[PDB]
Amino acid sequence: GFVGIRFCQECNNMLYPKEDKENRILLYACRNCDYQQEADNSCIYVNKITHEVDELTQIIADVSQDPTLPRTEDHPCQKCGHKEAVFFQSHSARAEDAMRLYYVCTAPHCGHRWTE
Amino acid sequence: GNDLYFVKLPNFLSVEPRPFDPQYYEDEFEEEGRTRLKLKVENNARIVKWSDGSMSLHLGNEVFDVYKAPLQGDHNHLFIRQGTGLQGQAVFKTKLTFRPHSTDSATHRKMTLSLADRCSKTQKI
Amino acid sequence: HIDQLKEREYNNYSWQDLVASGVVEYIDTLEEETVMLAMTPDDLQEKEVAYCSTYTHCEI
Ligand SMILES: [Zn+2]
Ligand SMILES: [Zn+2]
Repeated sequence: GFVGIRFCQECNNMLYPKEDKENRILLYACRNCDYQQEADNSCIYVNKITHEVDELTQIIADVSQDPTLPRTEDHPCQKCGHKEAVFFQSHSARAEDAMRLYYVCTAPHCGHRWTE
Repeated sequence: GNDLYFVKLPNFLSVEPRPFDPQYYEDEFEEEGRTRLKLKVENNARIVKWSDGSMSLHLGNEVFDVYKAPLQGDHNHLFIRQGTGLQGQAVFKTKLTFRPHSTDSATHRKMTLSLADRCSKTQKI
Repeated sequence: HIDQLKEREYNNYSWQDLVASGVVEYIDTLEEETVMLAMTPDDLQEKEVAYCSTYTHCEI
């Protein structure tokens, strides 16, 4: 998971995490404001050392209209069932050790992407 | 009676929309002035067709040389919209799937004046 | 276009008519990044097992 930025309600500033001494709870106070709002996550800061990223979250569907990008007819979609798909490698910095391919369905109003 | 008879021309070849009539024509206009007068002493028309499939448009002994190139951004219908009927009575004709590509040209001139002047004056005494 | 361009000088046609007719196009190095470019008209635009089948331009 993560933690987000939760913004103040008075000043629209960034809320810090703060432990309530003498109810024993986790709060969110402001700097600029005197705004105390009550936490729910019980989680403050997270850090993925493995930096485990799923690439299918970064892939946009717009790739399919790329003239310069190879086209197959051997992998069909799963939502719609189209036959055409484009494919490319991670195309990312920080690629750990992978030459894994990624597919996008080449049919408008679908933009389904998958990895095999 | 119906065929490709639409003809675009440049600004300097703007032909009058109406026949020449002595009751519609007047003297208003004059290297500088040379290009000025040409607008109405030339610009009724005879698009001559040639054995190679080219066309030449004549408004004098001067010639505009023309090719019947295709068009795809301007796919209209051409029509004689005369004010008579309800709000311009457009009579049907040819469709704008082609229009002329053709050559009509101009020129420039030259100048010359002076560089600097004299100097080194001296007051009396 | 080859017929009009072969008969140039004997008629007023020229390179700029290929530009104006939308036949040839100036492509910048920075736009050449995005073309899917053929290297001969025929040989790259025939029918085989597919290389791209999405060519956008050809070399002159
Ligand atoms: Zn605040
Ligand atoms: Zn699909």
